[PDB]
Amino acid sequence: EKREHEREVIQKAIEENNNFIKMAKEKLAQKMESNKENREAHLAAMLERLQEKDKHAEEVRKNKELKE
Amino acid sequence: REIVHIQAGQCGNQIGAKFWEVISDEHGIDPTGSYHGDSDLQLERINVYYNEATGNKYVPRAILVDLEPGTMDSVRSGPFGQIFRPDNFVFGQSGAGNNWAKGHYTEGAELVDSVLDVVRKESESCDCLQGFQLTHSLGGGTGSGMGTLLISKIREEYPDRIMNTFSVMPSPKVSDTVVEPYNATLSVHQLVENTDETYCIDNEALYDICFRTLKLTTPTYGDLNHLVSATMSGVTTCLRFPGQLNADLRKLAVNMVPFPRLHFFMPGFAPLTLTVPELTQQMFDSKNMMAACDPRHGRYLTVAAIFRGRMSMKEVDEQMLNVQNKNSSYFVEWIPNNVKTAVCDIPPRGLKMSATFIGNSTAIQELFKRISEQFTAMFRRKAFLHWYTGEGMDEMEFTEAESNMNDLVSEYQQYQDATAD
Amino acid sequence: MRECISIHVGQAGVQIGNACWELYCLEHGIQPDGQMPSDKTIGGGDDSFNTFFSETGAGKHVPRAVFVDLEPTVIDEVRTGTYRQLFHPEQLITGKEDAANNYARGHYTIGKEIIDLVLDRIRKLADQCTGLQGFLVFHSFGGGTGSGFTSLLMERLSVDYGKKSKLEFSIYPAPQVSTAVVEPYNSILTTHTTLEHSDCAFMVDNEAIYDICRRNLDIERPTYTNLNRLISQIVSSITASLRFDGALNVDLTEFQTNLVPYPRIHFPLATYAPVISAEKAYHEQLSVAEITNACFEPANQMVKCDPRHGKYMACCLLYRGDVVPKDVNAAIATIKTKRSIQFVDWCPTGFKVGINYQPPTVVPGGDLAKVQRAVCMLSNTTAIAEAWARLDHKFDLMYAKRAFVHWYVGEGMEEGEFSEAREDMAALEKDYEEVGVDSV
Ligand SMILES: Nc1nc2c(ncn2[C@@H]2O[C@H](COP(=O)(O)OP(=O)(O)OP(=O)(O)O)[C@@H](O)[C@H]2O)c(=O)[nH]1
Ligand SMILES: Nc1nc2c(ncn2[C@@H]2O[C@H](COP(=O)(O)OP(=O)(O)O)[C@@H](O)[C@H]2O)c(=O)[nH]1
Ligand SMILES: [Ca+2]
Ligand SMILES: [Ca+2]
Ligand SMILES: [Cl-]
Ligand SMILES: [Mg+2]
Repeated sequence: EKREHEREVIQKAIEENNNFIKMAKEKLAQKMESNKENREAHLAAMLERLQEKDKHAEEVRKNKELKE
Repeated sequence: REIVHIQAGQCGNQIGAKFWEVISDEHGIDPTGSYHGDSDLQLERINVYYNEATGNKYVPRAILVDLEPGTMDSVRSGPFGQIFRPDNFVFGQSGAGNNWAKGHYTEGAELVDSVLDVVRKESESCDCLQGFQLTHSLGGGTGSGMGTLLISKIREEYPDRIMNTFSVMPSPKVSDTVVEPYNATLSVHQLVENTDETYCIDNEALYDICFRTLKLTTPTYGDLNHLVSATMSGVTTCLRFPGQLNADLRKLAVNMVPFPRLHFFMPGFAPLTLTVPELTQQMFDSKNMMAACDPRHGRYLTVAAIFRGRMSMKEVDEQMLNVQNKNSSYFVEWIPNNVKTAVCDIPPRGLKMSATFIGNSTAIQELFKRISEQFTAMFRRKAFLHWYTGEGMDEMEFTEAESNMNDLVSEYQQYQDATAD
Repeated sequence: MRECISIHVGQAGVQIGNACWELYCLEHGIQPDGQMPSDKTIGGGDDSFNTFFSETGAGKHVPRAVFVDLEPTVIDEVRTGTYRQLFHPEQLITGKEDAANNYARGHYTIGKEIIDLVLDRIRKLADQCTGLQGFLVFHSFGGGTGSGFTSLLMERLSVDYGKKSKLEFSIYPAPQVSTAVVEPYNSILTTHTTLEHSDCAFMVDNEAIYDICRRNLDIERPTYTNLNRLISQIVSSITASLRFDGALNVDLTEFQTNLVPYPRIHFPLATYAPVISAEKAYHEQLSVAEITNACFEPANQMVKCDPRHGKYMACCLLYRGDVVPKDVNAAIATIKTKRSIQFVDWCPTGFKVGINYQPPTVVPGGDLAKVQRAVCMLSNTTAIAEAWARLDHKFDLMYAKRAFVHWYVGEGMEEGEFSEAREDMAALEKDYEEVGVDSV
């Protein structure tokens, strides 16, 4: 019974170390993915606003063109 | 690392030429592009503003833009005119007639792609571009309208780079052109959205300095641009020489801009033509600000101070702590340690010591209030609007620019009123 | 066997590494070209100094160290400086664009582009070890690289080496030499993210070092060089047990056993003595009693706080030089009867003592006097939470208005990370209160 308990203790140490490594890996993957998504979203919104500005400039030149 | 410099319009090109003359002298570059300095400190970060070409020649990473050839022809004939890359001159013939709409939507829109070709060519040969600095005025047509259009286009192509402007504010004291409040409000509307940091070079302040302080009865544009060049050298010292603090545009922006829209800086210089206490006191003096605002009418969000010359760093630290402790009411208490100080051993030309001040103060709302008052006085009577509606613009655009600038002022007021408790 | 790998991250980490490795070479008789005439085993060995230096067949002793920075100007001075021959080029890793004092850029935007290369070079060092004991990570709290890239590296190191020991030397921000307003943000973010992955962290308050230099060395305006030479003396005191042998030499891990009662309570307060100018040291021999007394004067601490208004959970004295146990015991006896040393009721009040016989060395042209004996005290005191309190207060002042937060959000961070890190810091302050409360 003592031998069985010894095997159990060492297996539990291995399991806890492996689970630490696993949860660290997964949290880091989640953080990097969420961060990539957020930064790409901000850049996309910025470029969309700039394209709306370009569209408005097109509209302005049109409005001048039909003023003649 | 590398900064790309663009100067647009008459004012933009004149103050840019003076800037290049001043910093070429500081870095030991002669008008032919050859180095003849005496300190390796001059060359350590020379690559920030200069490309290196064959024969160990140094060529400004500079792009010269205008809708008329005159000012750029005079630049090419100026003292350092031959130092610029000839292909980096991009000019049209139509002119802008002091019309923001012509600069932004029509004539400038026709010219902007050939400017972008040169911008792209300069950026592609950058080891690691930090971003761009633009010199222009807000009162004219080319600088104002086409500069803001260029800012938007460049931001479209380089969204993760820092956009920095030196923007000259109009004043009845200097120019009589009546549509300048329109041009300036339309420009500020763009800058609030598409620049990361903007040095407000207020022509009102330059005039008042030359008149009251320098005793120049009839100040010329030369006299104003002398102040502008000294201030620009001051504010770019940390970018141009080895150093710890605000050594690149992004670190400067991170230190100076607590909220994205509040990025309009009040520059100051001392001495206006000796001891460290005198330098510090004068650099915080309203009479030394290049924006016509009294800082004691508002609160400082962030400040950067640059001391140049051989002086006691202990005394510099003591005096900066002294001014902060003795004027704490004027620094927001919810941004701890918001004053950063750099010291460069190399003084500007002709001086043994100098100090340059960069303040993000809520008092800049006095500048924007002045511009808004002059704008509204004309807009409520719809004066001269046909110059703009004739280019395809809508009155709604004027209303929106007015609204946005009023919002900016109210935001400065909100953070001036904010309290820690 | 028992190798330690040093990783120096950012400007502060790299320059402190510069000072530390120069001091190590002086302490071991290693020339700038890596040669060590006194080492008679060429190309290998299991001497004590081999915990920190590997050996080439040509006789060069190479630091088990990686230097990492996201911009190249600081490591370029290593590449061109005095000890350039010491390192292999692959140990000095640089990017082109720094993190601009932005934790988010150090951890995510820029850091992600160099992290795999850094881990690869660290693996190359680890494969040379027959019995790696762990890592020593040098970094600032305030810098973008020092905070964010350090946090990224620590997470990745936990993944690549499990529970293998990781110690920090962390530069705590001080307004006298700080370069960023957002340094409180960066400090709290990196402390939160690193807390689970660090086994022991030695905080160095730049203000404390600054004041020690001004007061004890009469330096009017201390530079990073002054600060780093002092800091390297403290680091050398801490690593001397790993780098030298002796019969009274107690291992750092054995000190660590006493210094970390709870995994989160792993921030020892370091105190170092003596810090004296050569002009004052001349004809003034400082005794074991004098330097041991100096260990309990707050003015000599690496972190500003008042242990006299806190409780001790551990007290370690690390002597180097001409020191014997009889004199140590006499001085400790004197101090107990005379000082405000209050322990928590669940810990023994003894002092753990280690003595390394090899005397302290000073870098030529430095400010520190060469002394015959010195001591570094590592104590676990609840007072260290004062530094967390100051940092958290500055954080709260700025975050209540969301000042500068847009710079982080723009790089992909969320406000929730700010609030989560701040809650972790609040829980840490609570932990330090709880460990100090008496039992019932
Ligand atoms: N003691 C000491 N502190 C330093 C040193 N260099 C920088 N620091 C401190 O570290 C903080 C700034 O962080 P840095 O290490 O310079 O920034 P970084 O790691 O290069 O990160 P980046 O933002 O990408 O440049 C400030 O608090 C400085 O006071 C140094 O050599 N010695
Ligand atoms: N400080 C300074 N201000 C100028 C200069 N030139 C023009 N300004 C101002 O700039 C405004 C007109 O802008 P301008 O550049 O001349 O028009 P543009 O060439 O079409 O862009 C007016 O308010 C002028 O007072 C100059 O050389 N120095
Ligand atoms: Ca004009
Ligand atoms: Ca050997
Ligand atoms: Cl020393
Ligand atoms: Mg750095």
